[PDB]
Amino acid sequence: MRILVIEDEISLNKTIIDNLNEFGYQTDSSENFKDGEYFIGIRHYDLVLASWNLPDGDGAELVNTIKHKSPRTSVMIMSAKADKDTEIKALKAGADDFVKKPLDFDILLARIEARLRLGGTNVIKIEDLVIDPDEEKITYKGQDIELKGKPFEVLTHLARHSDQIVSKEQLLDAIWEEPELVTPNVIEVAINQIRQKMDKPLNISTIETVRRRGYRFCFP
Amino acid sequence: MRILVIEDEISLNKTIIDNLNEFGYQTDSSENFKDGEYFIGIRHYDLVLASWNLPDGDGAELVNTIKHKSPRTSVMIMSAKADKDTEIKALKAGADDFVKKPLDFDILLARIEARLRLGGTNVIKIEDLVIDPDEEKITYKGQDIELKGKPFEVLTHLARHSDQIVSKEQLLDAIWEEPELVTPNVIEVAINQIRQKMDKPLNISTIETVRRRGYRFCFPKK
DNA sequence: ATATCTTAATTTTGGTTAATA
DNA sequence: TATTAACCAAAATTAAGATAT
Repeated sequence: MRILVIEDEISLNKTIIDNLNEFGYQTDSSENFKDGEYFIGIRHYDLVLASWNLPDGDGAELVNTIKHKSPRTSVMIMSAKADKDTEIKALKAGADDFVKKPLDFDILLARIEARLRLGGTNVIKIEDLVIDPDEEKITYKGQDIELKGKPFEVLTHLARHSDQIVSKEQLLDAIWEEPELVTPNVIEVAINQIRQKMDKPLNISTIETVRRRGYRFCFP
Repeated sequence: MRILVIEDEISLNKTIIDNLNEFGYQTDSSENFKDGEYFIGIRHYDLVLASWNLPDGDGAELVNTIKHKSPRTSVMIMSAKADKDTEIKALKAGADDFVKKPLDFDILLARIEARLRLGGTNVIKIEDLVIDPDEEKITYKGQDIELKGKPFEVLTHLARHSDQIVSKEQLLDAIWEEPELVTPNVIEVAINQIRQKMDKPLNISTIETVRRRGYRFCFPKK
């Protein structure tokens, strides 16, 4: 999952990115609405962390622009003014969460994880398939599967986004630090790794390929 | 601190106790050497203050006994005989100190504090794991683990920077000398011995490696 | 034709094992 | 012992051809 930060204050923007990266997220920062708006046009972000109090934005337009271009991107607003009405304006403007500044980073990461779970649970438990992304483990029928690294991350991403196709660019954007540089075959070798150690041996078809579209996780 | 008072005079013994509790010492009292030894068997007292003059009058036989049964305990002897011989013959009997009566409870309290001061320890202790850097002793749940040499110092530096991560270079500059003339693999072979000796038989990750970051001590278990 | 799938080589990054200063 | 050399395992990544659409 890729997070984007738009903090006008220089020090805060940094601290946030460092904490987020430590957790396990891919990250890009912005200090401007214009600079932000460019990023959201080149890359896909799973969540955007923006300040309502920016010099070059009203907040409400910021939240509106992003949720129009990237309609599946989540918007979390941060404000030093956590007033009742400031919050309501943000949420009404299309924000998905509102947090007060100064920040509790332990609570932020929890909400970020909840927002990227897509309504799911932390441990993804479909049938006898159990993917614990936190301990990096996949178990089917009590039997353990051995998938690790990027290849495991596209599987959880494909599972968080089940019954939906995910373009190779989004998998790149979500999991690789510099998605533009890596060749898009990294994604295909990963899917082969997954299928080889899951779909092929366990007589199943978890991932489906859709030409000029992407891949789609299924468990029918 | 637990101090034991063996005094024949009840007057004083109550006074000795009252001042000693006022300072925050656990304190038990007696008037019989027999009684004293009993407490010793059941509990460990950091110090025992006792009168040189008692009905028993065993003298050294008291100091030598207390030390024999419980050697980590100190013996301070109280007497109203101030003669040099009394003092000397008592200290030569094993007394760690000789105070005089009439008693100056102010001095008395200061001297007990000095006989009980522990000082500074470099020992690191976590759960069942204790790391004694001065004795080169790593014991887990009473089970000495055989880590020695640079591996030991590497483990120490990490523990001292627990949670935090230490670069291979930091470890090199600290534990090793002239880091410009050592193969960095020395750290890998060090972490291996560390894991091979402790992390493994202890069945709990001791050290964790972080990509391009190095290692950080991680003991969040038994 | 393109699109991707597989398999292989290569690179990176520590971990392991002995031997030998 | 402490230091090294050789060796292993793993991920990453890119390449190439194969195979499917």
